[PDB]
Amino acid sequence: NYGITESVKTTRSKIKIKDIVSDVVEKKANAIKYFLEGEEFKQAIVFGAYLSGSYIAYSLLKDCEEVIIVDIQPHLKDILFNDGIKFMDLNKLQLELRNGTSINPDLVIDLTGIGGVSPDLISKFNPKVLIVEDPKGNHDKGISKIDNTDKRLCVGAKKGVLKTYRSSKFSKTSGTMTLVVDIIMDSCREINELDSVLYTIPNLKYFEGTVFHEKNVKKFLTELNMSAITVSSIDHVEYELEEILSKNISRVDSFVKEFDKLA
Amino acid sequence: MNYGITESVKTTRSKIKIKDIVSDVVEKKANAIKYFLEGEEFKQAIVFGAYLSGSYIAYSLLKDCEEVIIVDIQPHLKDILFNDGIKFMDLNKLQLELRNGTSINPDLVIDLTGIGGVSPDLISKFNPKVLIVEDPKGNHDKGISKIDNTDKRLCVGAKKGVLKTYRSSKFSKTSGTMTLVVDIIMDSCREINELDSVLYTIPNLKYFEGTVFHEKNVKKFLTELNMSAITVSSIDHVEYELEEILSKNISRVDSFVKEFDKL
Amino acid sequence: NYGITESVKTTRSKIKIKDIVSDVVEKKANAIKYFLEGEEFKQAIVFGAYLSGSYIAYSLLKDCEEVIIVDIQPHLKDILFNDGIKFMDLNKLQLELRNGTSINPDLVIDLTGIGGVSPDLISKFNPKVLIVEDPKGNHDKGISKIDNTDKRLCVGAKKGVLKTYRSSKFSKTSGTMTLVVDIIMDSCREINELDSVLYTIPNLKYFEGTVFHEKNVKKFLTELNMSAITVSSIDHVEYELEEILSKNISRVDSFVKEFDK
Amino acid sequence: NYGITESVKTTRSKIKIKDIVSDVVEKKANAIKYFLEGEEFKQAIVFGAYLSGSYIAYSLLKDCEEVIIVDIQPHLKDILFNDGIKFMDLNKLQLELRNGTSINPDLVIDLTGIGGVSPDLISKFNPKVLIVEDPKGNHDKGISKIDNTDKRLCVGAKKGVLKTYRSSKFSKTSGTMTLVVDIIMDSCREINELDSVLYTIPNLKYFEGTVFHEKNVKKFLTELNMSAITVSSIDHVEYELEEILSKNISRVDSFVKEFDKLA
Ligand SMILES: Nc1ncnc2c1ncn2[C@@H]1O[C@H](CSCC[C@H](N)C(=O)O)[C@@H](O)[C@H]1O
Ligand SMILES: Nc1ncnc2c1ncn2[C@@H]1O[C@H](CSCC[C@H](N)C(=O)O)[C@@H](O)[C@H]1O
Ligand SMILES: Nc1ncnc2c1ncn2[C@@H]1O[C@H](CSCC[C@H](N)C(=O)O)[C@@H](O)[C@H]1O
Ligand SMILES: Nc1ncnc2c1ncn2[C@@H]1O[C@H](CSCC[C@H](N)C(=O)O)[C@@H](O)[C@H]1O
Ligand SMILES: Cc1c(O)cc(O)nc1CC(=O)O
Ligand SMILES: Cc1c(O)cc(O)nc1CC(=O)O
Ligand SMILES: Cc1c(O)cc(O)nc1CC(=O)O
Ligand SMILES: Cc1c(O)cc(O)nc1CC(=O)O
Repeated sequence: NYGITESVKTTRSKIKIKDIVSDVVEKKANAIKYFLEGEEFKQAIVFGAYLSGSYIAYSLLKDCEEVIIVDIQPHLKDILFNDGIKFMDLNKLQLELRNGTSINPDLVIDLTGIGGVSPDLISKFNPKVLIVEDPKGNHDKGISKIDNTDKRLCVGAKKGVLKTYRSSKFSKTSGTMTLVVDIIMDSCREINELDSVLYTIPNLKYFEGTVFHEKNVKKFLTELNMSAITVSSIDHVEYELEEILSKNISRVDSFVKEFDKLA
Repeated sequence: MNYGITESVKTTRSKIKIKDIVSDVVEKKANAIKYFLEGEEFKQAIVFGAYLSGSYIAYSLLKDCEEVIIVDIQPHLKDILFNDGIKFMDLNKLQLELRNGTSINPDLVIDLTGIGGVSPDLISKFNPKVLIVEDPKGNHDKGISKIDNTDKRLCVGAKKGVLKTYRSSKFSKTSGTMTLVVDIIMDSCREINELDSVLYTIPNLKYFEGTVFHEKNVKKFLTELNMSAITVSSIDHVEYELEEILSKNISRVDSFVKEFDKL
Repeated sequence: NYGITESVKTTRSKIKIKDIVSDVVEKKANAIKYFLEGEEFKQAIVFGAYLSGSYIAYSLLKDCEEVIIVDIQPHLKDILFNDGIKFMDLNKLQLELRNGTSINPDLVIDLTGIGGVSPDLISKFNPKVLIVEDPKGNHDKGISKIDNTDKRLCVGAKKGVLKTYRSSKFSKTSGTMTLVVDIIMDSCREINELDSVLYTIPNLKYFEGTVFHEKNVKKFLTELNMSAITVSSIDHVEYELEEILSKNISRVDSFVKEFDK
Repeated sequence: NYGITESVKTTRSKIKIKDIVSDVVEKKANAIKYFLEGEEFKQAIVFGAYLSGSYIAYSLLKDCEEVIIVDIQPHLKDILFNDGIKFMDLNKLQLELRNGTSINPDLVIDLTGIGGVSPDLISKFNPKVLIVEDPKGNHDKGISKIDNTDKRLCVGAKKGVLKTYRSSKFSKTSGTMTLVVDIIMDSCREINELDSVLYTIPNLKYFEGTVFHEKNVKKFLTELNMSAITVSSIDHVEYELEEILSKNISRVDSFVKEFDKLA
C-alpha cells in the first residue's frame, strides 16, 4: 500500500507478533523435550500459564498421560488452546494437596519466574524430574537480587534449569514477552537503516496489561495478530523487512541445563 | 505506576504522552518560522499541508496574519484544525479560485507537504513577500534525496527560506514530525531499557498515519496520541529517569529556517 | 593466525586503513570531477593538502594546466605524491597575491573546513568555478555554530558545495578522517555480533597528531598500512569481516551541490 | 592541546587503558576474596597468569603461605610484579606432580578459560576450595560450544565459578581484555554524541599479540600507559569524557557463584 501520497509506500510485515511468540514458545518447549529424553510421565504439573506455559503444556501431552496447568490467576484458563490440558487455580491446587491424593506429579515445571511460586510449595512435591525456568537474561543487578531460581531447585531426582537468551544481543530476562519485544526493537533499528526508509514502527503495546489488568485473554490474542512492524519508505523494503525479523527470531537459543545433585 | 504480573514487578507508564512530543516538535517548527519572519505582518498567509505540524503552524500565524488559509489535497483534514480562525480550502477549490478569482494573492506562502507534495508549478503561480518551503530530508539517505525536490519549489518570494529540523547528535531519516516523534521514542527506549532493574520497555507506537490517511479519522488519531509514550516493566522505581530520558531526547530537536538568498 | 592458544583465531582484515582513506578521497575527487563536467582550466588553486586535497589535486592535473595546493603548514608539501602539483604555503600565496599577477585562478577549491580559509582571502579571487567543502556532517549545534561555509561562497560564476555523508549512519563531520574512523567503528560493532567472535579491535590512534603535532607525514602514511580491524574468534570470520567493512565503505556518498548565483 | 588549528581541541583521557585494566583485575580479585571469607591456605595454585591472574596471585599472598602461578607460556613469569609469587610452567608442574610431593594445594584457581586447563589435570588435585573462571560473557553459541567450565568443577570441598559481566551491556566473554575493549568502545559511542565532538578515537590495538606472539610483556605494559580515548572537539569535554568512561568501568560486576556438592 501507499502512505500519505503515492510517492511513499507503507509495508506491514508478514511476520506477526503471534508468529514471534510462537517461535519462542516452541524453542522453550523443544528445550524441555530434549532434556526429558523421551521419558514418559503419569502426571505433569506446569506452574504459570502465561506466556510460554500454554504451548509447553500442549507439548507434554504426547509423553504425559495427564498434564495440569496451575496459575494463581483463574481467568488464565482462557489462554489454554487444547482441552486435553487440565487447569487448576493455585487455591484449588493447594486445597487438593492437603485434602486429597490425586496430586502426586512425576514431572513438575515451574515457569512463573520473578515473584512466582515459592520454594515451599515446590518442596511439597516428589517428582522424578523438576525443571525451573530461570527468568534472568543478561546481567542486571536488580533482577539478580530478586531472583531465587536456585532456591526453587529443592525436589526431583533429576533437576534442570530452563535458560533462554539471544545470541549476540542483550536481553534483561528470558521471558517470552521480553524476548519478543527485544527482537522487534532490534529489527526496527536495523530496518530504519535500509535505504529509502522514512520511519519504522514497532507495533507494540503493554500486552501484559491486557492479560493481567484488563483480564482479557481473547483481546490479548487479537492484539498479537498485528504485523510486528510497519514501515514507511520510498522503495520496496518488504524482503529485507522479513529477513531482518527472521534473523532476530533465529538468535533465540533455549536450553535446559542439568543442575547436578548427587544426593 | 502499578504492579505487573505480581507485586514483585512494577509497570510505569510515562507521564509524557505521544501528543506532548508531537506538540513540542510542532511548536519548535512554528517558533523557527516565527523567528525567520522577524515580526513581519501579512494580509494573507497560505499554508500547504495540514498534517502534522501545519495545524499548529497555521494557528501560530494568526497573530501577525490577518487571514490564514490551510490548503490540503485531503478535504477531511479540515478536522485536524483546532482553531476556527484558520480558513480551510481543498486543493481543487484553491486551484479553481486561482483561475476564476482574485481573492487568492498571498504575501506569505508556506509549503509543509514535503515528499511527493506540492508541485513547483503551483508554487510558481504565487508572488509573495516571503516563501518558506519545509525540507523533508533529515540525515543522509540516497532514496529520500532522489525523490526530494525542495530546491525546485523555492521559485517565488522576495525572501526565501527552507525550514529544516534535525535531532542534534542522532540519526533521523526525515524532518517529519511523525518521524521525529517515533525516533525520539525509540531512542528513549534504548536508554530506558539499560536502567537497572528494567525487564523490558515498550514504545506505545502504531501506524498513526494510517488512522489519518487510510481510515480518514482525525478524531481517532488524536485519541491515539493521548497514550503514554512509553510503558516500562521493572523491579525498582524508574519513573523519574523515564521522564528525564524522554525530555532529553525531545530537547535534541532543533528546528530552523535557513535563508535561501536570491537577487 | 592463532591467539593465546590454538582454540582461538586471530584475523587481521585485508582492508587496511589506507584503503578506506583511498576510497573516501576518490569519492570526493569523483564528486568534484562530475560537477566540473569536463571543463578545462589554466590554473586551479586547492586550499587544504590534508587529507583528501592531495588526491583531489592529482585528479585535477588532467583538465588543469597548473594545479596549486595551498596550505598553512609548509611541511604538508610531503603529503603530495605527484611532482606536477605545485605547493605554496599560505604566507607565500598571500604575498604573491598582493605583489604579483601570477595568481589568477579560474578554479578555486577550499577543503580546509573548520577554522580554515577566511572568506576575505576567497574574496580576492575571480574564478569561473568555486568549490567549498562543507565540513558539517549530521546535526551538531557546536559544529554548526563554528561553521561559516556559506560566507566562503562569495566568488565564482558557478558555485558548488562539496558534501560527504554516510547513507543511514551518523557522522559529525564530512572530513575524511572522521569518515574512516566512523566506518571502522561501525564495522567493529557489527563484526562483534558475528557468531564465535570474542572481541573486535579497531586499529586506531590519533593519526592527525602524527601529521600536525609530530609533523611527520612519512610516519602517518606508514601508520595507515595497518589492517583496519583485528578480531579474536573461535571460527573463521575473514570474509564476513571484509564484507562488513566494504558495506560500510560503500555508505559514503560524496557530491557537489550547485549554489545558484 | 589543539588539533589541526586552534579552532579544534584535542583531549586525551586522564583514564589510561592500564587504569581500566586495574579496575577489572581488582574486581575479579575482590570477588575471589569475598568468596574465600578470610580462609587461610598453605598452598594456592593459580592457572593462567594473563591477564587478571598476576594481580589475583598478588591478592592471595595475604592469606596464602605459598602462591604458585602456573602457565603454559614460560615467558609469562615477566607479567608477575611481586617476587613472592612462585612461577612454574605447565611441564614443570606436571613433572613435579608425578615425581614429587611438594604440590598438594588447598586452594586451586583456574583462570585459563577457553582452550585452557584440562579437567583431567584439575582432577589430580584435592583442595579445600576450587574456583574456575567462567570465560563466557553474554550469549554466543560458538563460545558456549567450546566452553567446558562445568566439566572443570570436578574437585574441592567448596566449589565456585568466577563470573564477570557488564550490567546492561553486551560482552562476549568475561576476559579482562574483552571487557576493557568493550568499555572503551561503548564509551566512544556515547562520547561521540556529546555536543561539538568531531570524532572519537579509542586507543586500541591487538595487545594480546604483544604478549603471546611477540612474547614481550614489558612492551605490552608500556602499551597500556596510553590514554584510553582521544577526542577532537570544538568545546571542552574533559569532565564528560572521564564521567562516561568511569560509568562504563563501574558497570563491571564480578562475583563467585558457589557450586554446592553437599557431600
Ligand atoms: N505462585 C504462583 N503459582 C502459580 N502461578 C503463578 C504464581 N505466581 C505467578 N504465577 C503466574 O505465572 C506467570 C508469571 S509470568 C511467566 C512468564 C513465562 N516464564 C514466560 O517466559 O512466558 C503468570 O501467568 C502468573 O499469573
Ligand atoms: N499537492 C498537495 N497540495 C496540498 N496538500 C498536500 C499535497 N500533497 C500532500 N499534501 C498534504 O500535505 C501533508 C503531507 S505530510 C507533511 C508532513 C509535515 N512536513 C510534518 O512534518 O508534519 C498531508 O496533510 C497531505 O494530505
Ligand atoms: N587558512 C588556511 N589556509 C590554507 N590551509 C589551511 C588553512 N587553515 C587550515 N589549513 C589546512 O587545511 C587542512 C584542514 S583539514 C580539513 C579536512 C579535509 N577537508 C578532509 O576531509 O580531508 C589542514 O591540512 C590545514 O593545514
Ligand atoms: N593448559 C594450560 N595450563 C596453564 N595455563 C594455560 C593453559 N592454557 C592456557 N594457559 C594460559 O592461561 C591464560 C589464558 S587467557 C584467559 C584470560 C583470563 N581469564 C583473563 O580474563 O584475563 C594465558 O596466559 C595462557 O598462556
Ligand atoms: C520473565 C518474567 C517473569 O518471570 C515474571 C514477570 O513478572 N515478568 C517477566 C518478563 C516477561 O514476561 O518477559
Ligand atoms: C516528512 C514526510 C513527508 O514530507 C511526506 C510523507 O509522506 N511522509 C513524511 C514522513 C513523516 O511524516 O514523518
Ligand atoms: C572536518 C574537519 C575539519 O574541517 C577541520 C578539522 O580540524 N578537523 C576535521 C575532522 C577531520 O579531519 O575529519
Ligand atoms: C577470556 C579468554 C580466554 O579464556 C581465552 C582466550 O583465548 N581469549 C579470551 C579473551 C580475552 O582475553 O578477553
